[PDB]
Amino acid sequence: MKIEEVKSTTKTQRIASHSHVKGLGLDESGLAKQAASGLVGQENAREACGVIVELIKSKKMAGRAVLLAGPPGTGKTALALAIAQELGSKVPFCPMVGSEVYSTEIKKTEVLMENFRRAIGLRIIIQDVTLHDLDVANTEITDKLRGEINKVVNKYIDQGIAELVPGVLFVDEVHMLDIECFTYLHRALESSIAPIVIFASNRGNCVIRGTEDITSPHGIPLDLLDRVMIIRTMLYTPQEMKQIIKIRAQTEGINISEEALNHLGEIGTKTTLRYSVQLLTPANLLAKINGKDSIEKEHVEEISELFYDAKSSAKILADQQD
Amino acid sequence: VKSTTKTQRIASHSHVKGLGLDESGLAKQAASGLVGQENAREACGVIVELIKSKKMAGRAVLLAGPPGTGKTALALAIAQELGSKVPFCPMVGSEVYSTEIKKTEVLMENFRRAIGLRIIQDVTLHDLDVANTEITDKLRGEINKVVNKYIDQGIAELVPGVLFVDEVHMLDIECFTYLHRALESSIAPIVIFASNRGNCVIRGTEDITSPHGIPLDLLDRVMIIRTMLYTPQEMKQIIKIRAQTEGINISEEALNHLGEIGTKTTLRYSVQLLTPANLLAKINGKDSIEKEHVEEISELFYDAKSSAKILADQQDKYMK
Amino acid sequence: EVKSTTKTQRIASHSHVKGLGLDESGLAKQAASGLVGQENAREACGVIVELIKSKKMAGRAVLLAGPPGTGKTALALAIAQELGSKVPFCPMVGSEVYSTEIKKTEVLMENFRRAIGLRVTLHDLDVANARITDKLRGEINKVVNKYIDQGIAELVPGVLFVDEVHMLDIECFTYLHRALESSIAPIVIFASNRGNCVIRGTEDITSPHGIPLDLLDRVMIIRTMLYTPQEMKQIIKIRAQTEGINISEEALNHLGEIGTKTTLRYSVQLLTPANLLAKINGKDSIEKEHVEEISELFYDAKSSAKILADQQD
Amino acid sequence: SQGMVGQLAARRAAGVVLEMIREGKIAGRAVLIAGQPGTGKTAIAMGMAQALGPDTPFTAIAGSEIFSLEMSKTEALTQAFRRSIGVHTVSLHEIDVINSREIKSEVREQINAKVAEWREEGKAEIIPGVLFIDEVHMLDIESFSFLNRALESDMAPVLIMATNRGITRIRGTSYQSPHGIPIDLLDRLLIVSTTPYSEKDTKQILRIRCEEEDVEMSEDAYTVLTRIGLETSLRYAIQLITAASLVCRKRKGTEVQVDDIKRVYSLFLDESRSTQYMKEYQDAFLFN
Amino acid sequence: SQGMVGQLAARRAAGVVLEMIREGKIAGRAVLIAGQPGTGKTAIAMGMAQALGPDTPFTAIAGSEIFSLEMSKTEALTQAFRRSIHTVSLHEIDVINSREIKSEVREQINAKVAEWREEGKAEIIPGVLFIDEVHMLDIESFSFLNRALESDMAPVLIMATNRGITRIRGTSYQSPHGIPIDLLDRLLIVSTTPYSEKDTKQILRIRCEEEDVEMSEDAYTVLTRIGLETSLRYAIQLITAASLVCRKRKGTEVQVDDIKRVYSLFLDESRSTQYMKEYQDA
Amino acid sequence: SQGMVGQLAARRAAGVVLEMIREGKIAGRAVLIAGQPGTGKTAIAMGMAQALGPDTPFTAIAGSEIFSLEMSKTEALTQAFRRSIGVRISLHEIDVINSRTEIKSEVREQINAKVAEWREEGKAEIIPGVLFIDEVHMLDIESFSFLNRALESDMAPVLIMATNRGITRIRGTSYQSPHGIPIDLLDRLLIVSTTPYSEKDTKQILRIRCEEEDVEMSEDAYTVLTRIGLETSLRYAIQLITAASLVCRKRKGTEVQVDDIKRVYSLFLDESRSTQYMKEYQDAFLFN
Ligand SMILES: Nc1ncnc2c1ncn2[C@@H]1O[C@H](COP(=O)(O)OP(=O)(O)O)[C@@H](O)[C@H]1O
Ligand SMILES: Nc1ncnc2c1ncn2[C@@H]1O[C@H](COP(=O)(O)OP(=O)(O)O)[C@@H](O)[C@H]1O
Ligand SMILES: Nc1ncnc2c1ncn2[C@@H]1O[C@H](COP(=O)(O)OP(=O)(O)O)[C@@H](O)[C@H]1O
Repeated sequence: MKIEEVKSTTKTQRIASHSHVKGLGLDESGLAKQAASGLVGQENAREACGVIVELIKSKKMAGRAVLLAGPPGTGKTALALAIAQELGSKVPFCPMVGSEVYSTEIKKTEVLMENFRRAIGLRIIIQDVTLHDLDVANTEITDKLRGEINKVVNKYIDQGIAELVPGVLFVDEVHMLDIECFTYLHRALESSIAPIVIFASNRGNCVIRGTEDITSPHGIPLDLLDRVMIIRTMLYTPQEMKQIIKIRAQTEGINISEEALNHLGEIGTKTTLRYSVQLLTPANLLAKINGKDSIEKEHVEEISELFYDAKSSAKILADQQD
Repeated sequence: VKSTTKTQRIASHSHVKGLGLDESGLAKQAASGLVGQENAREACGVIVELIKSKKMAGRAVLLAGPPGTGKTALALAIAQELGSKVPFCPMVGSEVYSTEIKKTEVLMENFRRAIGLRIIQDVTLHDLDVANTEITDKLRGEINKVVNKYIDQGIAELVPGVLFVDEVHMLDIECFTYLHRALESSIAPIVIFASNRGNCVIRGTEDITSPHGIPLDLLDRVMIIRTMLYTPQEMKQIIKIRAQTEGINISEEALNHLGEIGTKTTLRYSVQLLTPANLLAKINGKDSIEKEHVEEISELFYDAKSSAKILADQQDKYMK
Repeated sequence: EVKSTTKTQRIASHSHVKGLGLDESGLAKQAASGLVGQENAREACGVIVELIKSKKMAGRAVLLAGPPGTGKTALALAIAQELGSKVPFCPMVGSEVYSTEIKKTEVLMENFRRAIGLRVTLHDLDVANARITDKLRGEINKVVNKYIDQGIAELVPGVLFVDEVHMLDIECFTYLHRALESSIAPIVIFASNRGNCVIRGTEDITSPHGIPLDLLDRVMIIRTMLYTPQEMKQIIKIRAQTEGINISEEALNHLGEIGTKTTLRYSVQLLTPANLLAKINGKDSIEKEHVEEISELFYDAKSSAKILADQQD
Repeated sequence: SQGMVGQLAARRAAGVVLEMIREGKIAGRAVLIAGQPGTGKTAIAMGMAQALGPDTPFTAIAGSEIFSLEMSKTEALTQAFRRSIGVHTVSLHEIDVINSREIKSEVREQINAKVAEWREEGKAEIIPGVLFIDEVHMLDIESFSFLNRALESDMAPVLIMATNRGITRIRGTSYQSPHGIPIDLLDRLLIVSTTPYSEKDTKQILRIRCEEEDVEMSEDAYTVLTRIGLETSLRYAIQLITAASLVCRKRKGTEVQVDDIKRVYSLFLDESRSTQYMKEYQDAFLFN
Repeated sequence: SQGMVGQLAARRAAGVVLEMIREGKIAGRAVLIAGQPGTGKTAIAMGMAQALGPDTPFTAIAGSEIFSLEMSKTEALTQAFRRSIHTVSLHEIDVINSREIKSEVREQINAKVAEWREEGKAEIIPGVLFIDEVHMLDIESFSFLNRALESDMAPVLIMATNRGITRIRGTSYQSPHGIPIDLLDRLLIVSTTPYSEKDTKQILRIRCEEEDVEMSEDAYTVLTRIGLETSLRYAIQLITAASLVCRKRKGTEVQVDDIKRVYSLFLDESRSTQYMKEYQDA
Repeated sequence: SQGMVGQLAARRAAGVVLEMIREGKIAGRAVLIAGQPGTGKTAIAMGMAQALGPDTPFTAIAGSEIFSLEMSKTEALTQAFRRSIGVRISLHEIDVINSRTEIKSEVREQINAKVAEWREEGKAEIIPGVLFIDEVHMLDIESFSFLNRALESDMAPVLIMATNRGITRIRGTSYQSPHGIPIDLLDRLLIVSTTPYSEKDTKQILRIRCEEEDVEMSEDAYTVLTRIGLETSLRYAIQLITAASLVCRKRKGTEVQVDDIKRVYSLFLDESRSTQYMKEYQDAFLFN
């Protein structure tokens, strides 16, 4: 039950694509700005998350959750990150994909019960620490140990010594969790130490995983879909899309001409924003091989010829096969 | 005796005392509780005389007919008249599916109970199975060797009873084979199935289609009997017999209106509105049930089909 | 140490096959060493015999694609004949892998050991060295690699015939893909008479002959063609001779159309029962009368089920 | 009265059912409450618990609650009936955790006999509770079989089941039945139907919840919101309120104005629009 | 004669099969008897048991009988072959020395039997096995028979079936009679044809004799006519229920009037389904 | 140069991927080499193995090798990643040393922790290898989940995947994705497309394979042998040579002539004609 601020696991790769996101960048009465704290555009959704920030601070988020529906490449992990940033002072953030719960060497209930405990922290001459660390300091995980640490951690707050900072749990690809996983969450979201759960989905009316006749919105059950607050994200304009790319290049230390964003932006409009942003690094390295400081439009047209997006490459192989 | 016989199942059949046949074998219009349904009543009369004359070696009986047409009632009738204190065991086919107990233990427990020994103490083979820990097949062969010996010694007589297996189309291919094997032995009771379904895929093969959901191995050992739906004039006669046995006073007109629900939904539904209709009359301080009441229950409570009619039909416009 | 419980019951219908009847040139004589016709495929087997003797068959298999009853096993048995004297031949059907008392990997890995012999098969060295398990598999092979090193006894690999290849699931193919890599393997000769089939155990992947592409590439395919009524009579005439059955010249003509109507396997099966019916009437040989009767008494498989479905109507 | 609004049909029907419970004539029946989602199916069940007694046990377990890996389905259902039977008074599952500590099934049958003694003793006294199984079509024939064995008991509670489904495949088989319940049980059920709320009924409901969350509101913002409720869903309107005050009280309005309800309606969507936006994007992406 | 009637084709075909049994040439084969339900498939198989010998073991297991939750399939089938081979069969000896059976106690008895047999003290004689509705078996069980037929002491297998092309249970392929093609190339197939009107009458005339029940000539042509219309199985059922009605009114012997009554009371599967498919649509 | 022939597109893109490996920027990605069968997907992958190191480990495992009888999928996959991780002053190599019979998770963390000691010690050094998983659409969501838990590792090797299928239902799900890979992973892949070999490219390849069995050949032979190669498969035509020389050497010809190639082309078929003939016969008896 020792406190370990230093001992932690951080997925560098997951924060790295959102290193620039510093704050939801809302001001005044929650009014969004065209560009603030790294974010750009998405004014509608950015304003709304500003409200959810308030419901959390004012303790109104009683057993509620958040759902961010929208096409992929629209700033959904970014906003959920910013909400973790906006609650302030290094609140935990645990991004996980829905398809991680299907693992052979560990039960599904452990994979979720784990990711929750990584997202609730305790700032306790003081050092912060997550509930999962107090479990690993507590090689056996038991249902008895859970309530014990919940009493031990909550006896400290109830002593007034301890304050609980609950973080954000981001579950992407929510339509891949089966019923047994949602019913596990459904009781965990009832607890008083739980974090905020922020789901995310780009599918539509999805049948719940399993042989289920039920057709449900976003593949979530009806009983849990009632405690959800839905927020929509919209596709990025070519002009906005460029201003996103310009911010990643600045954060990587990559010098890129204007015409290279004008072209690199349009490929984003075609495939996704995630595809375009990935081409920066491989473009830069090819820019080094030809001994240039900055990425010329020749380098983007070149990388664009070598590497493919999944949505086209597979299209080729099926059709060339046919 | 363990006195474990169920009563809440036969509660809807308290009035059925006999098959109500004359000496010749032609049905009377109503006697010993039964009403109409003469054709099946006469046929059961023949089945009664093959059981007593020991001609029912191996054979079973099937009562094929729509729901709420007296299938269970006719089975219960035969047992009482055939012998004094002859056991009747109703069971639905869907009872074999239980997690806390194997299918064989479900079928056998009912099979053994349907059989009783007249020593004088009458007791079912199953009481001797719980009288003689866990009851395995070794224990059953032993009792049958110690029971076939007692009767042969004159000390007791074996009275075989009735086993009614409703919803036969829900027993899988494994349960039947367990029955067929037991139905050939000598101590078994008379097995009476019942079905309201036509050709059905036999549960557990996903390709075989046989009548009523029974294998052809066993279907050639069954004597089929049909039952026809009750007329509006017979419908009103049955409900009056239940209203009496419940000690309920019903108005003559309301007995007509309750009969039409019989023709609309089922005889099992109309009979089940008696009790709740009576209590609504007690609320308004009446002795009998008047037409206001039956028109009141019939708009408060719903039969199964109409309810799903409402929801599913609301479901097309509810969602788009 | 040897009871040699080899499938004689299985090869009983191939007693006449003595070899591939090859000629001095690549072409082989029209009729020799038992075989008749089917020349094109015969010549190819003549090539496969060389690549085995010249040790070029490393890793490769043989696939005999063709309609049923066109001489697949007979060639595969002949190939075991040409590769020297008394070389193992272990015909197995693909659906033998599905067994309750045995893992699939056993009965496959087992038939493979029955087919590689020494100067005594490697399967004999597991019953003789029995605690046959995979631990003991890796031990006697190296314990026998030593004997070839010493020259005390020489390894002759035989033939394995896996019929109905489309019935082996994806796990069995991956197993053979392993053991066909080792250096003590025999020549695996598959046989199939179906086109594209969903690979058993995948329910979505379609491949030629029901074989996975990883293994379907190390295979040399050889087609067989159906027999003419002309040739088909000669084969039936050959089986009668080897069974001591005197047959009328007219009956072979009426027993050659019934073949081309159904199969060659069917017509050969009608010989024995036809002969006994002639014994009933005290005849020396089979007259046309008899085959006129057995054709009425017994049925080929597909026609019988043809009748019952029409009786379903 | 007591938070009911409208629903007079089911409320009355529920009234009748108490009488067969009071008169001891409910043995071998059940109650099924059929109707669209969130039309007070829970409430009507909660109601009968209250009106039937001062200390009647009550349990609210869903169908999908049984498909968890915590224990068997039977254990989960057994624990439900055991909890919903009261015998101060404390339930039988309450007693099981004392006289046990999982539970050995021997412990259960052990406590059962001892309880038949104290009840027979005349010191301890038994009272049935109410079990409510929402979303009942999730259960399967292996769990329905358990209920019929459970209702046959003498100390059994009253079972009440809810559902929002018409003809459906009986979960666990290949046949269709009304409400996804086996036909052996539907001929014992008293089915009670709840109809969707009217316009005035809706307004009264929100006005009760606002009191519960101390939120001032204009008559225009009250009836603009009720309009939303009938157009989309009642559980949506009730969601917006707390989020609506926080915008109004942001600019320090305190009394919610129609502007805020127009605003917050534009920020958080409901499940209908959520799908249709996804569905539109899906098909235009499938386009070419 | 075993009171055979008709079946002129299958009866002869069965006769030919006995010769390859007597001549020691049935090794590596089996007999399949295809035909409609109730055309003496068991009887024709019972016939060959009789004519082959006075003490030949005969065993009747149905195809679906293997699906037992009591024992696995292999015990179900192994116990069949063992049971079908003064004089006694192996499975009967198997229970004595196994005073379920221990796997070692079978192979034990086999070695002991190879001594007394080779000794010249005891003699083994193969019997006949009959597996009705063989299409019920699956590839897991078909594999067992081929391994089982290889034994020297194996019986002759006789399989019945009333189905044409059918999905081989356990796979996704369609084979005639639901038997794998590796096995159909070993079978001797015999087809049993439906009975004529005259053939039917003689059958029912025998079973009335079997149960001591008289009938008028009109009744036979009526009862036989019912036989052809619905099934011989049904008509044979009506008799015992017929006599009990005729004996009811103190008639001497069954008349057409009683075949009339017993007909309108008990029904066959054809009318039972139609008088219920009418309700099913409605 | 260096045996590679054609594939000029993929050869260059493969070149860039080395740079993200050398510059330490491959972490959290992988390479997918999409392309029809027999277009040198293994070669281009093996080229990265050669071009990147003097001792770089390399493993070539197909997808279907995971569906094995004698181990779990986790076991088989884990042993792959262990083997493909180099170490010298591979991890799976040491595991038969510090263990002895099987390997356990506690045994692994032992050798892994001990290796964290000798690495930072300055005495032992670790270098990642290259894992090549051909036929990747065979894998399922239980195996893809393992990779995402694997590539996050500090000494994880570079993953290279091949495949020849477009949309597929992800084995293990009810969902379709391009290349049979989950969408959570495809947003982390660098895709390379390999094009089918041109005519001159094919001829050059055969000329190398012939040389390998010291099989000489006439010019018309190559021109004819290439035509079959472009017409059927590069993997077929290479099969004929070995068999071809044995016919030429049968008539002591000394050098393969078109008569042999026309001959052996007539004796050993290819998968295309093989099926067609089956499918022709497959229909006729089916017609009846
Ligand atoms: N409004 C934004 N401001 C800053 N970065 C953004 C914005 N929208 C998208 N991005 C960037 O685009 C990438 C995709 O993040 P996200 O859209 O959440 O993934 P997905 O679209 O699959 O949910 C990240 O680099 C994210 O920071
Ligand atoms: N012939 C009959 N005469 C009088 N009451 C009958 C008769 N048959 C059935 N009943 C009664 O009618 C009601 C419904 O019929 P029931 O036999 O339960 O239906 P099912 O046909 O499905 O078995 C019960 O109260 C039952 O006792
Ligand atoms: N070329 C041949 N010459 C003579 N007899 C042959 C020839 N090929 C096959 N036979 C015989 O004809 C029958 C056909 O068996 P075969 O077709 O080879 O097996 P399969 O049907 O599995 O392909 C066997 O009796 C076999 O010995």
